[PDB]
Amino acid sequence: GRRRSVQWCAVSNPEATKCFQWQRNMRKVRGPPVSCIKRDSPIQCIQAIAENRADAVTLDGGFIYEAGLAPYKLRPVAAEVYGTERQPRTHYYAVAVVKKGGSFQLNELQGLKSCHTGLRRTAGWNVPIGTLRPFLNWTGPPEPIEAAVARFFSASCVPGADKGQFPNLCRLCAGTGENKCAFSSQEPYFSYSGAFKCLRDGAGDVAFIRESTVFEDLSDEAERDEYELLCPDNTRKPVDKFKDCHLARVPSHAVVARSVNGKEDAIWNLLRQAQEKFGKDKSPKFQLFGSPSGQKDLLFKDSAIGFSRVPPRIDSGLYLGSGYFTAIQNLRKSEEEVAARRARVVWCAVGEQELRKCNQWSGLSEGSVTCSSASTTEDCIALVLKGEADAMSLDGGYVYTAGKCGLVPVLAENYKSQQSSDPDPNCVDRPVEGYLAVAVVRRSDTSLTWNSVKGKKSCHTAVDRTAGWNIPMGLLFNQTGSCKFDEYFSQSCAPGSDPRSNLCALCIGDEEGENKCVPNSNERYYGYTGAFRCLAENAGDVAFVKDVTVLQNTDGNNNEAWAKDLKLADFALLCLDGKRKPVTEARSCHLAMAPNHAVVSRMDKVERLKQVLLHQQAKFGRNGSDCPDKFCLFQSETKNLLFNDNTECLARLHGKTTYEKYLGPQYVAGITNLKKCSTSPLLEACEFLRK
Ligand SMILES: *[C@@H]1O[C@H](CO[C@H]2O[C@@H](C)[C@@H](O)[C@@H](O)[C@@H]2O)[C@@H](O)[C@H](O[C@@H]2O[C@H](CO)[C@@H](O)[C@H](O)[C@H]2NC(C)=O)[C@H]1NC(C)=O
Ligand SMILES: *[C@@H]1O[C@H](CO[C@H]2O[C@@H](C)[C@@H](O)[C@@H](O)[C@@H]2O)[C@@H](O)[C@H](O)[C@H]1NC(C)=O
Ligand SMILES: [Cu+2]
Ligand SMILES: [Cu+2]
Repeated sequence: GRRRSVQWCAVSNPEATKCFQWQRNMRKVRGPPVSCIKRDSPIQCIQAIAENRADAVTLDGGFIYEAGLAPYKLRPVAAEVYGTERQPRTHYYAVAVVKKGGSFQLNELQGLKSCHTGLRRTAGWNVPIGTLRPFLNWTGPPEPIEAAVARFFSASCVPGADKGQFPNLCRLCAGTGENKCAFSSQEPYFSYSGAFKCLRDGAGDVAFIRESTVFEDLSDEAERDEYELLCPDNTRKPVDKFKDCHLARVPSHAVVARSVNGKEDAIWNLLRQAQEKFGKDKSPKFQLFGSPSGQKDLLFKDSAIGFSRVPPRIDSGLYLGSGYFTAIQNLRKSEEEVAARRARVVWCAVGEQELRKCNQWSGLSEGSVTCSSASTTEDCIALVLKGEADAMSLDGGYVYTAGKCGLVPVLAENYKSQQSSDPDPNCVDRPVEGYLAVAVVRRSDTSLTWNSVKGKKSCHTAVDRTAGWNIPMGLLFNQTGSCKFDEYFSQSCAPGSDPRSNLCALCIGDEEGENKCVPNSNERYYGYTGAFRCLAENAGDVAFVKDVTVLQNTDGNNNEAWAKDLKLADFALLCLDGKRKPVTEARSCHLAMAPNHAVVSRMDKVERLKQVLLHQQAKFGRNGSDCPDKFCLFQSETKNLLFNDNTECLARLHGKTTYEKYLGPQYVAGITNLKKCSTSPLLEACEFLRK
């Protein structure tokens, strides 16, 4: 396993030949070993990698999609970089290239002849087709969209299209015989290069390529002046005006490997080196990013400048981006099924118990709300990226991270006013006031104070929640200035921590002693109530929760047996000034103000999410038209499932529609600062995917 020699998969004769020369300058620099396997096509390459007969292959976005699917489940490990040394970029522009003289806009291509890089390819098929869907009058399954494309343009070249079913798609392929319109070099008109040629040769009226092809293939620059682009706003502009004129901005090709025992480091090292020795202009012996006058893009893209390593949290789905990923699956959808999905809100539920309540809510939503699930919040943030889930209510800590992931706050949870209104009929426009983070202890614990909580046992909501962690740990951090957060207290129950750390030391898992230290309600000590249960059961010595938590859980405010007999007066708060106060004085005895939990989504889901959540609260809200004979959206009672049980309503954001503006300057400064002690894999994945 983990390495030795990495078997690359060639898809061509001249790829094997380059793969073989590579094999050789490598051990001849006494570098890491690359051995080569052969096949006729990208999927044979995908099958091989999956049946362990090869380890890697650089695929186009289109095949990364394909490759991620079962029973493959292959992962991008390295992305190619484009542009130049410092203007390096892991993405390109799908453009629509035409010759000057004609005037016909991208809305005027019906009956035109077209040249495609190849079926299933990003700029060549996926985008241009996904872009003109409107005009195609397509019926939807089971009629392949190919049939609709074949009926749109007069004749086309699309390497890989079915000759037989789809005659016209191959029509202008220039290959000879069984080679006519094939997904290989045997076809003069394949890939970015063949497709531009098709255009050049008069064969096609439009070429659906990458933005660099005309610069890579037309030397004299007055030669280049014979083309222009078709902009999406039904315009025409210079081939160099591509940042202002492109169909899409897609992810660069990536090297994919198995995601089980994939030899990811074996692969990274070999790439890391080769790129050193033989990368852009260095060591003539060989050239990793160049192709013998005959061929083009052998094994990798002509003129790539290196590789960029794909952080492990990333999969096909996250690799592709929701926009794109979703776009490939919509090509196998009716414009009905596609509009159904759009109007529908997919909720992400953390753990089983929230799913139950989700199902339940779903059942009563008149199909507006459907449910999704994951075991952690982070996993739930990822399905929203994948466009596979659409929203969840989150604690401010996570709003930061989703935020970095590009999601935006949509509505915030509203709680019992500064004692402003009554069952405030105006709780949709009442600006939020955030909640109070506080440290609680047993009254009994006289001697315990702010100043001497350190090195004792702590109870936390979970790692990365405002009250529960950011605040307590950020304040202490600001003193000692240490990153060894597992040395602040002797033992804790901080769910979502290393089950092996001291920080999980006091977690109890589920009713069966399993699920211990998990960051969901199946851990008995998880969340607000859990953190408090931790204290009241003398597991921990302080509990980091909010004030309302003690109220809500004592004096038959909570009927769980754990909580029954607990009386408010038995607990106290710890002030930053070394004093101690009673739970009623939290307004003057709290660590800080936490921002209200907020519901986050993709920008594309916003207005509709708003509409649905608003409609739906009207019916199962606090004083809810169906609440509570039918369903109380805001109750799980003592569990804060999907929403905090104390939500008066979901209110409007008063213009703070950025994680930054919502969370505020100081708050974000602070998380960042804590984030450097260490970043989550998700934050790592989102940085990578952000540049
Ligand atoms: C796409 O549809 C438009 C209009 O949509 C409908 O056209 C109706 C007339 C019915 O047949 C519907 O069932 C149909 O889908 C079509 O206009 C368009 O192709 C037509 O363009 C043709 C070329 O000029 C022309 O022969 C027709 O006059 C024209 N529509 C009009 C005004 O009827 C379809 N484009 C396709 C299928 O690619
Ligand atoms: C947060 O840090 C601020 C900087 O002063 C602290 O810096 C340490 C290095 C140490 O010498 C301490 O004297 C200071 O507390 C500080 O002025 C703020 O009071 C700090 N506390 C909070 C939680 O705000
Ligand atoms: Cu490509
Ligand atoms: Cu919170």
